[PDB]
Amino acid sequence: LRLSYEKQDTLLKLLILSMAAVLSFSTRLFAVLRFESVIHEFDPYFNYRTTRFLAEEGFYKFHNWFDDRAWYPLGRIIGGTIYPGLMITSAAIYHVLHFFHITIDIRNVCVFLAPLFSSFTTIVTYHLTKELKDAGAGLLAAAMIAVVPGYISRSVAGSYDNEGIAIFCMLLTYYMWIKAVKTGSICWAAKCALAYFYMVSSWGGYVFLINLIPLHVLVLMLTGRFSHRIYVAYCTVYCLGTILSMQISFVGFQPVLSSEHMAAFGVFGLCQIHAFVDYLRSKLNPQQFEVLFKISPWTGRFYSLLDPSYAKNNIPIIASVSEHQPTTWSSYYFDLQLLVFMFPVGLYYCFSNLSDARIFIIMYGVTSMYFSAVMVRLMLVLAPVMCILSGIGVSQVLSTYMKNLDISRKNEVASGMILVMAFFLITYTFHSTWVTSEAYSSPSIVLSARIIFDDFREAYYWLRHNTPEDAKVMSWWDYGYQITAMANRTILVDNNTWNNTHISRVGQAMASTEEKAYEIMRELDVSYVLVIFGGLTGYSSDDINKFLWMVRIGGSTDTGKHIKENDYYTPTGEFRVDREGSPVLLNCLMYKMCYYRFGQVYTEAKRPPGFDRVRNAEIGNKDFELDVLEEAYTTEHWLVRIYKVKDLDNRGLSRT
Amino acid sequence: EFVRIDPFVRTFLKKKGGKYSVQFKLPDVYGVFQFKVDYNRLGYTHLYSSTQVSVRPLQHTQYERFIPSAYPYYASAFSMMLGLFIFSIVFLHMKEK
Amino acid sequence: SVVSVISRFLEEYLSSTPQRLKLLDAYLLYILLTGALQFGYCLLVGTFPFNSFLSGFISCVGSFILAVCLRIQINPQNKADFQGISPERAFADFLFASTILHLVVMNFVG
Amino acid sequence: MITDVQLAIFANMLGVSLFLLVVLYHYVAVNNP
Amino acid sequence: KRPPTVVSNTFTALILSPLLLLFALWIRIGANVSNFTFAPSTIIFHLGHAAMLGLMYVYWTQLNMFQTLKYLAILGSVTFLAGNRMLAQQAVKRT
Amino acid sequence: PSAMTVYALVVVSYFLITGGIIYDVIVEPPSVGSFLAYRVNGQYIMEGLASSFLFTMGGLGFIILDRSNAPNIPKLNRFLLLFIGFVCVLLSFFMARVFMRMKLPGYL
Amino acid sequence: SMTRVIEVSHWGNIAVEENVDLKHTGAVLKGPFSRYDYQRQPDSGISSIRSFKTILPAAAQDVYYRDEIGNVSTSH
Ligand SMILES: *[C@@H]1O[C@H](CO)[C@@H](O[C@@H]2O[C@H](CO)[C@@H](O[C@@H]3O[C@H](CO[C@H]4O[C@H](CO[C@H]5O[C@H](CO)[C@@H](O)[C@H](O)[C@@H]5O)[C@@H](O)[C@H](O[C@H]5O[C@H](CO)[C@@H](O)[C@H](O)[C@@H]5O)[C@@H]4O)[C@@H](O)[C@H](O[C@H]4O[C@H](CO)[C@@H](O)[C@H](O)[C@@H]4O[C@H]4O[C@H](CO)[C@@H](O)[C@H](O)[C@@H]4O)[C@@H]3O)[C@H](O)[C@H]2NC(C)=O)[C@H](O)[C@H]1NC(C)=O
Ligand SMILES: CCCCCCCCCCCCCC(=O)O[C@H](COC(=O)CCCCCCCCCC)COP(=O)(O)OCC[N+](C)(C)C
Ligand SMILES: CCCCCCCCCCCCCC(=O)O[C@H](COC(=O)CCCCCCCCCC)COP(=O)(O)OCC[N+](C)(C)C
Ligand SMILES: CCCCCCCCCCCCCC(=O)O[C@H](COC(=O)CCCCCCCCCC)COP(=O)(O)OCC[N+](C)(C)C
Ligand SMILES: C[C@H]1CC[C@]2(OC1)O[C@H]1[C@H](O)[C@@H]3[C@H]4CC[C@@H]5C[C@H](O[C@H]6O[C@@H](CO)[C@H](O)[C@@H](O)[C@@H]6O)[C@@H](O)C[C@@]5(C)[C@@H]4CC[C@@]3(C)[C@@H]1[C@H]2C
Ligand SMILES: C[C@H]1CC[C@]2(OC1)O[C@H]1[C@H](O)[C@@H]3[C@H]4CC[C@@H]5C[C@H](O[C@H]6O[C@@H](CO)[C@H](O)[C@@H](O)[C@@H]6O)[C@@H](O)C[C@@]5(C)[C@@H]4CC[C@@]3(C)[C@@H]1[C@H]2C
Ligand SMILES: [Mg+2]
Repeated sequence: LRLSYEKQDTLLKLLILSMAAVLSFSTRLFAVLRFESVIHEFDPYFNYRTTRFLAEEGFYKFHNWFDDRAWYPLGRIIGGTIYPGLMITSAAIYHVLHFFHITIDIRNVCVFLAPLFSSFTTIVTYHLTKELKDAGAGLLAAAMIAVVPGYISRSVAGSYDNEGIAIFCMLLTYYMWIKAVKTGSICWAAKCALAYFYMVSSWGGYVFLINLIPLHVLVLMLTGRFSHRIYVAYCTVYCLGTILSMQISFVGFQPVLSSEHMAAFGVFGLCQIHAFVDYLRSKLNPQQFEVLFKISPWTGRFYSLLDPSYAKNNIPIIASVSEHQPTTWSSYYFDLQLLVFMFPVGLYYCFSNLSDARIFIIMYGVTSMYFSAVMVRLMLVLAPVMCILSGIGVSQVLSTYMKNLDISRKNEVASGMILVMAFFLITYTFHSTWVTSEAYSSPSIVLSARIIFDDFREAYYWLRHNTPEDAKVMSWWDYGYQITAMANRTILVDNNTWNNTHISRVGQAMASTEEKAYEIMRELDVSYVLVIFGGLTGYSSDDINKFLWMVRIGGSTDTGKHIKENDYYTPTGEFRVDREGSPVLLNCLMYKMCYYRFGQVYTEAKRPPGFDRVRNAEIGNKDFELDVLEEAYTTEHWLVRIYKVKDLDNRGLSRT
Repeated sequence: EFVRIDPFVRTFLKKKGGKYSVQFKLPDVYGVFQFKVDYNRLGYTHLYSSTQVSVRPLQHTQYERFIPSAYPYYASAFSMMLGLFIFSIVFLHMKEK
Repeated sequence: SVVSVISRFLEEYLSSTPQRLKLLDAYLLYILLTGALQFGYCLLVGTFPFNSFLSGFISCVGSFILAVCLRIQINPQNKADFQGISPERAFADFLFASTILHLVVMNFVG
Repeated sequence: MITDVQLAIFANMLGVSLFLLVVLYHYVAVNNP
Repeated sequence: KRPPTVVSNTFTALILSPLLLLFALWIRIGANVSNFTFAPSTIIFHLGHAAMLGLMYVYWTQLNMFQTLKYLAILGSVTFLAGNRMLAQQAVKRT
Repeated sequence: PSAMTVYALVVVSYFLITGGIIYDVIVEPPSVGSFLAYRVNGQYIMEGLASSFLFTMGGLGFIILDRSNAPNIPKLNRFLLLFIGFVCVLLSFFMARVFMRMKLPGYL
Repeated sequence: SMTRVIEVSHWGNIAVEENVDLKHTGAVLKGPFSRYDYQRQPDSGISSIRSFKTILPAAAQDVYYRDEIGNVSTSH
């Protein structure tokens, strides 16, 4: 049998795209295959609870929703404090899957939403790259973005975070904008406006997006390639995007008042002026023409990206997070193995044949690369551009060398180059698979040791079933959503960090002596206190290595003038938990906690009894008594300790 | 005492029909709050009672609408719509001169 | 001192413009005038209902921009910059974008 | 269920086949009528 | 603080005025509706468009967004069909 | 600039940026240690300079070879050009792989 | 309160799942609880419970023992 050229071409494209989507979805689920399917890293538990609310209460009750189970002393309005796109997507998929009886719980939909959107991203990338050049580059870019390790790290099965869907939204908006620049039509600009609105609601990076379209338009102006198509497209996108972005509740009046959305307004005014001047330069003769010839500043989480010194030197709550440091070349290579070796070739092809849409992709690449160099968390937005460009690069080489072959209609150098390129591609596939398997898939609720000890879940379950219905527990901001999702009790601080005075209050309570801290706890009406210890299990990320950050945050706001972080070190400036430790550290409330009855438990073979694995030291105070606290519970490996705050002394005694 | 962390409101309870009932308006500040009664009198049993009450701020169906001070704006948009319609009847069906 | 050039340009504009384009320019002047009066009122009394001011104002700006884009696409001097955007398709896109904008403006005003 | 050592082998085989098929497509695209 | 009602009413009348100005300018040009011929597709299109705008007004007072979006979906589909037919006829007559 | 000077600036910028310059500035590392033995995200100045050099040289080899394909070129010089390109690319790739293996044990 | 749900399917097999709320009634606990004393002193903790065994009908094939919050890895 024989087939037409069109039939075989279509079959090849279809088969390649199907295999790429299946691989994208398949590669994402490694963690689900290992440990039981549960939402992890305790950032998405908030999103998960929110999604459940939207799935069992409706939208109108969700739009105006007041949560009294978090930040107890204050009030938290969840209906207008977060971008709602992810919850809406999950609830819509859930209702569609329930109309046709395919009944699936909300948790399974939340767990497997990110792989599905990662599968959609492949098709979107293919179409985007097809707009740039020959479809072959599109297939290559789709296949490469399928297996890229950074994107697979920030979106794994069981990780219900907003970045996953966000990337797909951003790529859709970029495709619509490229199609509007190439086509020059109002319809495509309106589609781009709607896509941009969706993107605004889904992620906090919409600001980023609205500072790349205007910059590109401005870059195009300088070059002199400005035409009516770009004017029409950008202006139509601007008006509708501004308005649609307004009505997201959390945003409010941010776009017209704030300073992150001023580049767009400036470029819009410049575009109007330029178009009118160009129109006036045609109706009048050259001699006549020559004769004629309260606002908010940068918020700060965006400013630190421009100036990478402010957040680390001034604000002790933004730099406290782990993945806020600059990225090294080793990390760059680990995330992308062969993509880095192809970025320059893609940039060269773009710079060699300048078009009206190439300039935009070049600008995207450059700016995104800088932002990836100034932060680890923004490596994500770098993976999508790279693939595209890398695809182009690789594709071009193939198309250059598969024409020199004699069989196609010295010559063997081209065959050698084809073999070399195939080797590069297969080794990139193997690298991506290994990096996905052995590094990126991991749970944060369970400590993998094969023996696993889930002390966190056990403590949360006890706290859920054996406390009064109104018991209030206070912990660090890290374990904020996790308690409410699993322990299901009223908490004091949370992982939002929108009121630094409250977190400073809790830090003061955790970093002072028992008298002052008991006063604080009585004032805030707290009942149980949950502190992670991890001294027996050897857990590096315990609630004692964060004590220094507690002190720094607490001794900052107008009441911790007596905290004086330089009072918890040794005379020479060390931080030891042994006898040589500071006499105020060994009497801190945090030290009385998570060391009660820990003085006489053997934890090693050739080591003294009162030994701490994580600090490799010997407790300074072996025996002490808690005057204001009872031990309510302690897990099996002493990983989580819950203490019940005591009452006032009945006979009115001191009880220091 | 109507208290959040420190008393926002503090009133007397008028004796009426065997019950101590007071009628008052909740403050502007939202959050969770606590009704509190404290009766410490010399020689009398100290009694203390606190009930917890959450105060929703507002709903989007309860904002004030049809403000007179915004009669201009409410008008303007509608005129625009009307304008568009007339355009869509004249721009299409017009005979050139 | 700069009135003769204005007289010349105004005279010329009329000759090189058809009926539909003159009609459209009249509509565009109406939009601009309504927006200017609204903004002047806002500068006179202030903004207590800020969202209503934004809604009513950007309705004017959006209708102005859609009118300008329709005018650009219709004018046959640019027939070489679109290549497939026929006048009827241009009017269709105008109606679609206008419906979206008016819906969002209504959903934003008080 | 499905052991990992199976999922990894499946992903490796699928990816290698995918890239080889994409390379083939480039040959087919260069030689058009 | 809020302005007196007299000022707001004055500005509302002033905002109504530009429409009158537009109409005067249009009759100065001489624009006519002579090409309209009462063809069924054109009449259906204009009726559906007017109904869509009236629905847009009604949504502001009573209907919520889901109901209004549903009604708009239906009316916009109808107006789209009528408009496709009418624009095809117009393109034929133009050439 | 004629779209070539800008490309040269972008190449220089890319090399320098992939050298972890921001890392060096924000967190001052000593020039040569004593490759971090167990810390993936760890950047000495010398190792980073060397690696970013490898990346840029690989891109240069690709463009240098890709250009070689142009017609009406003398064969004696084109053979040498092709040799340089193949050498640069293969060395860059194999080196970078070896470096990452040495820095992060257990690789693959 | 134990809820027993028995779903029958003519294609293959029948799957039974039961939710169990269970409570230790007598002699409620007063004072502090200490993991240390519980471990390093076998006397203390007499009235408490640690484990209990269920008997299944010898044809059970897919047992899972899930909680309301996730899997539980403590069973034999
Ligand atoms: C999601 O949740 C589910 C459900 O919770 C999780 O599944 C669970 O996973 C655990 C894994 O830890 C499984 O555990 C297994 O239980 C069996 C059964 O053991 C019982 O019977 C033994 C029988 O003993 C006989 O012989 C002795 C004399 O030797 C007699 O005295 C007896 O009377 C019997 O005749 C008995 O010995 C066991 O005793 C244990 O428990 C008591 C407490 O009651 C202790 O005091 C004892 O000291 C002892 O610990 C018990 O009563 C075990 O056989 C399994 O052991 C295998 O694995 C061990 C390591 O985990 C290993 O040490 C064993 O030697 C044994 O090894 C087998 O397999 C290896 C390969 O895997 C081989 O190399 C090896 O040769 C041998 O063949 C294990 O302990 C649960 O059954 C399982 N639950 C369910 C419902 O399926 C699931 O994991 C979760 N998912 C996650 C976490 O992702
Ligand atoms: C666009 C509009 C339509 C949208 C469609 C949305 C598609 C959603 C795809 C997700 C399907 C969920 C499947 C699933 O839940 O599997 C998981 C874990 O079990 C597994 O091993 C599954 C891992 C891989 C299965 C992936 C198949 C998904 C195919 C979808 C096309 C089960 O978790 P558990 O909660 O442990 O279920 C076990 C409970 N028993 C009592 C039954 C034992
Ligand atoms: C499949 C996944 C698609 C994801 C799309 C993402 C959408 C993000 C939603 C953001 C929510 C913003 C809140 C909002 O829009 O306001 C709601 C109006 O409530 C709504 O109508 C919500 C429906 C939003 C759908 C709008 C089209 C979105 C298309 C994006 C591709 C007010 O509803 P109402 O209570 O009806 O207010 C009208 C009252 N008036 C008297 C003023 C008329
Ligand atoms: C903190 C992060 C900051 C991010 C900064 C973003 C950097 C953007 C990277 C550069 C973008 C390249 C754009 C580009 O390709 O323009 C080139 C070369 O021509 C020029 O571009 C010269 C103008 C230089 C302006 C470059 C962008 C500046 C924008 C600042 C607002 C076009 O060359 P031309 O010669 O102008 O036009 C082609 C004519 N030929 C005959 C030569 C063919
Ligand atoms: C919930 C899921 C829904 C599906 C999806 O994920 C999320 O979300 C989809 C988007 O809507 C994408 C489409 C946008 C419109 C775009 C139009 C092009 O049509 C051209 O057709 C030519 C011949 O007539 C004309 O000449 C040209 O002018 C005209 O542009 C078409 O090629 C590509 C297409 C359809 C995009 C493909 C990928 C889609 C479907 C995305 C999926 C991944
Ligand atoms: C796509 C569109 C989006 C919207 C927009 O273009 C692009 O971008 C908007 C800007 O954000 C502009 C506002 C800035 C702040 C400025 C404060 C004034 O406050 C005055 O308050 C009086 C009370 O008495 C005093 O008398 C005065 O002195 C004092 O200046 C206010 O009147 C005007 C206001 C709000 C600007 C109006 C135009 C806006 C909305 C611009 C639009 C054109
Ligand atoms: Mg986040």
